[PDB]
Amino acid sequence: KISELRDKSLEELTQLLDEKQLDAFRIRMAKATGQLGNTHEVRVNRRAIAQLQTLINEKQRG
Amino acid sequence: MKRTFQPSVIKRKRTHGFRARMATKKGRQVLARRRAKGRHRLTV
Amino acid sequence: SKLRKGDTVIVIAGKDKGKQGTVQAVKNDRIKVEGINIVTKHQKPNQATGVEGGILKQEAFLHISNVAILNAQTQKADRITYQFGEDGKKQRVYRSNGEVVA
Amino acid sequence: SRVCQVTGKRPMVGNNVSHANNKTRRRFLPNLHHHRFWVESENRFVRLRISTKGMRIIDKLGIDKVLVDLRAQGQK
Amino acid sequence: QNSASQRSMVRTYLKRVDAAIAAKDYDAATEAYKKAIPVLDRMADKGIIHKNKAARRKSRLNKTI
Amino acid sequence: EVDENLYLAARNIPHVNVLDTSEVDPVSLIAFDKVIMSVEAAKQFEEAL
Amino acid sequence: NARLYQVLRGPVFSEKSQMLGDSLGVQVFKIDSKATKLEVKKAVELMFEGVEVLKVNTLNVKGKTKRFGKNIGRRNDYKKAYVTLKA
RNA sequence: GCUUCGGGGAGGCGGCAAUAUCCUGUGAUCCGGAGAUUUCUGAAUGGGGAAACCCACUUACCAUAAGGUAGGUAUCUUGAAGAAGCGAACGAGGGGAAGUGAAACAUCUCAGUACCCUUAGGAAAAGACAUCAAAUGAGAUUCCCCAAGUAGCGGCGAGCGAACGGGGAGAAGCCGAUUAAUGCUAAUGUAGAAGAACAGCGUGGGAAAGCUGACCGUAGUAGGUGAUAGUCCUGUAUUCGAAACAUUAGCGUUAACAUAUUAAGUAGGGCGGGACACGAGAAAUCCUGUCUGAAGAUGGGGGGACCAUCCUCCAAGGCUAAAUACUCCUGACUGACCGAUAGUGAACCAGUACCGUGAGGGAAAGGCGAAAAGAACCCCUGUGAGGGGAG
Repeated sequence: KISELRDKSLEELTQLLDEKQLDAFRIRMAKATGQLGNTHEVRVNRRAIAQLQTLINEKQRG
Repeated sequence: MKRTFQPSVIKRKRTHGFRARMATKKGRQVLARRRAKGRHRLTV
Repeated sequence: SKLRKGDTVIVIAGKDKGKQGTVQAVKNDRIKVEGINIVTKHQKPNQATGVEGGILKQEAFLHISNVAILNAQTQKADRITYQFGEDGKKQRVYRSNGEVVA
Repeated sequence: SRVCQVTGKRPMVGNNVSHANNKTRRRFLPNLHHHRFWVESENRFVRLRISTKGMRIIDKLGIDKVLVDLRAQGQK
Repeated sequence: QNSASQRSMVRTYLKRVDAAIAAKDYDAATEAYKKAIPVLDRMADKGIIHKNKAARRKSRLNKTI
Repeated sequence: EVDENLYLAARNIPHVNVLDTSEVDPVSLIAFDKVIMSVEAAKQFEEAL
Repeated sequence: NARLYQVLRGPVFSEKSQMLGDSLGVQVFKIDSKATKLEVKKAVELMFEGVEVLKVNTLNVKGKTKRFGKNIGRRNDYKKAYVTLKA
């Protein structure tokens, strides 16, 4: 997945990151209510947000 | 019996404060001794 | 560490010496082999747990050194060595016959 | 402090010695005095806390020489 | 005893190198010195012989060569 | 003199040890049951002692 | 916009919360400790469409001290808010 | 916990401590190099403060609301760059006790020790003769063994205690023997890889021990494995790898600083002290608080009061590696060192519990079994505790 994240250019990374933030909010709400069946999705989503932030930072730096 | 100890956090903090210890050079030595000993609670 | 999951092994020590079974799993220094070193197990029925419970017969981990890989051709326990090919691919090799298998 | 700028004299330590040869710690203080030295090169009086030996050094070497020495030394 | 034998083996090689120096033949000295080097490096790890001493011997032998 | 090959052969053996004539100890001589020693080494022991 | 998502940690389920929701139609959300009433209002409006907040109330609760085994520990402090909504 | 670069090849998501969802040959977990993120307090440095808190100003941008994003705003020194604070021992310097001994005690000793303060570097200091010697003279400094508990000092009591010189370690003399980077060459370190050889029989819960007979050895007294293994495992001998970064040396180059030209308030002297093994003593030599004060090579210093002769050397400018001192630490190795009242206070969730306002004081506490195989199930009992059966 990291190659897919890397290939895409910065401006769309920002929008993808915002979408990921919304998804994480929804996942937290579903976890709080107990609707969420599987708990791996939240961890993988958090790792994805971290990867996106790192890629944005590298592209901004150079 | 007003016994020896009568707690007041304001006076305790002024007299044994971390900032009060830093203000005087000697008190920094006391804090450094606590750190060297390894005590978890440096100051009240 | 040389031994890996999914290959037949022969145990040369203990009560079950002389019995050959496939290795279910390895952790760090202990190995578990199906049909070898079976130990009686007592399980307390819990309704929260799905498992029924009761007396069960299951494998017990044993030390890796006791078990040895079994060579198919000679049907005897053999030591394992690593041989490096020109291509660079690494494969386990039986010490006795230089056999390519395992 | 009680230190001569020109020559760096400062309090010395020593012993008061009694006739019975009892020793007690004592200090020897420099003969420090406030003096306004006239300087023609700047047409002004400069006030120094100076020792008697310092004033003699002013007399022998010149206020200009001593003043440039102080400025090189630092505080002016 | 074992350490003494380890020490003993080196001295013969160093004596041979000294004889090579006396001969003044480049290759004969070079082969003997290169033969000795690793054994001295190995003994250095054990601590029987000082590392500074080994380095001084190596520098002296290189200068002689 | 002690050659590297003779040293490497000797060291592994349980109770066989090799030492140069100059570096010889009484504890070793007493301890090890039998002693193998050359005539030239013997001459150098005569000169040493 | 990113901060508004983080403001709200989730809902609060309790008998008092259920009674408040039934009686007055007021929701109860866990929030970040540093988040303020204005941020809570903006986050609620953003997260839920068609809801307008009359007023926001925020309070801080210390975590309880719970003993397990040989060690002494305290629960992490949490902040919760009461959000009123249009009827 | 993220990215990247290497190693590795089958398990893994740290421990008590398991469970669940899952990841992993599209190379996971794990190891090594580098990078990114790095809340608040703390030198804390925008102001303040009862540390982990309160309040701000301002530049730019964004929003239209009551805000967000990225910065800047302490003090001092030098003319934008530095410094501040913390942390073992060793070094140098500024101050500097008393218990004690003298069978009392004041000189003296303890001792320039404890302690306080300041400040460096891997060492520091010192270092080239205005030094000794008086021998046929030697030739800086530092450290070790003698000289020697000698010569001396000493209410000549208690005690203190050299030097000349000999033998060694190491050696060096200079006026740029300085600092800090950058760039090449070589080496090292920071993950790793391969790595020999045992079978039968009996006893035994289990074999590594016993009997018999083999094999490897540049690997045979290593740690484990159900009892004691060179040949079961990890290992050992031996040979070895580096994308990346550090460190060491050699070379090249840069920019910061320094670069004396022979030495006057200096040598010497009076008074009062201090250091010299030396306590004013016949007291040489060194330092200076005070007052004084030359010669300046046709001169001056020393050679233990002092004079003469003789010998030696040129103070009032600076620098200089080695041999020497130490261990908060890193790697390897070792021990007629200890083995849970021992060994660090701390083998264990220890500078913890506990004690005190505080400075500060300061514990106790290890072991089932080879493997949980940690006792399903039944019975008495209160669904407790505990136990008897079964296993």
